[PDB]
Amino acid sequence: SRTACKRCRLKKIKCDQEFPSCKRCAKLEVPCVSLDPATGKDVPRSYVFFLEDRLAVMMRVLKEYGVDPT
Amino acid sequence: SRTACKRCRLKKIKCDQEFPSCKRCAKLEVPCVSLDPATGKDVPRSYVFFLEDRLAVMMRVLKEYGVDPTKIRGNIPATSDDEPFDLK
DNA sequence: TCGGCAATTGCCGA
DNA sequence: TCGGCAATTGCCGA
Ligand SMILES: [Zn+2]
Ligand SMILES: [Zn+2]
Ligand SMILES: [Zn+2]
Ligand SMILES: [Zn+2]
Repeated sequence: SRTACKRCRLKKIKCDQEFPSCKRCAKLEVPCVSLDPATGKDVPRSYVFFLEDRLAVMMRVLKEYGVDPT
Repeated sequence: SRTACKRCRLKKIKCDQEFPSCKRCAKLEVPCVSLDPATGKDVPRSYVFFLEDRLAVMMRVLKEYGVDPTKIRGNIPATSDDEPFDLK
């Protein structure tokens, strides 16, 4: 209940709040993202979670190109 | 702001939305920690600070080597693909 | 540090 | 799909 997603908020319907993409959206396989009330832009249910994810992949790629913790 | 630090909410005073710390926290000298909406967990705002920095480096680097914008897993617009446990 | 009302937002239910 | 009200909130003033 702390923060309901793009889809549910607009659908105006209860959001089961699960990480990282609430069952309702999971079930249907529609990406599940949160929504920035200020900007109106789509935005991930979880910033750190997105960051931690982002760098990982950044890192792996960097590794295949030879590098590291730069 | 729907972000107002664990401190501020408590005290019930107006959280000063900057990174790696909101104004009072700083002055009052303390660690500025945000209660992550979704996950519900604590998140020191700085931890995000640095973590943001780390993309930064990463983006110079990977760009240098001849790269830019990466495929992920958690995600941003109602137009990326979705998450699945374990697997990508 | 709080009472506490304004905004905000979850979500019934039809 | 949504009206509209419950429940949360940010945070003022004391
Ligand atoms: Zn949802
Ligand atoms: Zn969802
Ligand atoms: Zn604060
Ligand atoms: Zn703070």
